[PDB]
Amino acid sequence: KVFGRCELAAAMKRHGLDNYRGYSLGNWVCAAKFESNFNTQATNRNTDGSTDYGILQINSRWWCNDGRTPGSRNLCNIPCSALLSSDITASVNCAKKIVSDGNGMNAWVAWRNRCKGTDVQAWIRGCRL
Ligand SMILES: O=C/C=C/c1ccccc1
Ligand SMILES: O=C/C=C\c1ccccc1
Ligand SMILES: [Cl-]
Ligand SMILES: [Cl-]
Ligand SMILES: [Cl-]
Ligand code: NA
Repeated sequence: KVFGRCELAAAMKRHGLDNYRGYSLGNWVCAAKFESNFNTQATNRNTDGSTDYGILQINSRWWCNDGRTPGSRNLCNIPCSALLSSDITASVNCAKKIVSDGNGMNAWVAWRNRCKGTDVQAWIRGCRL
């Protein structure tokens, strides 16, 4: 599913991300924009052989099982395919664990590089939510 901007914002808020661990909704929308262009089906292979899945490009190195990342962990206790669903629940719940693990949203390098420090409220401006 490719979400619209405001549509994703709404969904994220319904699933409990608005201000989760102190990160406003525009932070989460901005991260999703640059990780996946709001596409739940996004995947990208990392040169080491792990893969990133879904709207928030969650990495099989640590967070999900895809059967093809030697030595990895599955801390969210889910198949990586769950992160590709049109329903964002699995991605949101796993993101809550990631953002809680000590480094906040810096876990998403693209958030650090393209969202952190910017006017992230622009991502939710005007939305009905
Ligand atoms: O963009 C880099 C890699 C993309 C990709 C996506 C799914 C599996 C393998 C590779
Ligand atoms: O507030 C702006 C609406 C959409 C959009 C465009 C670019 C950046 C943020 C959001
Ligand atoms: Cl915001
Ligand atoms: Cl594996
Ligand atoms: Cl933090
Ligand atoms: Na894994």
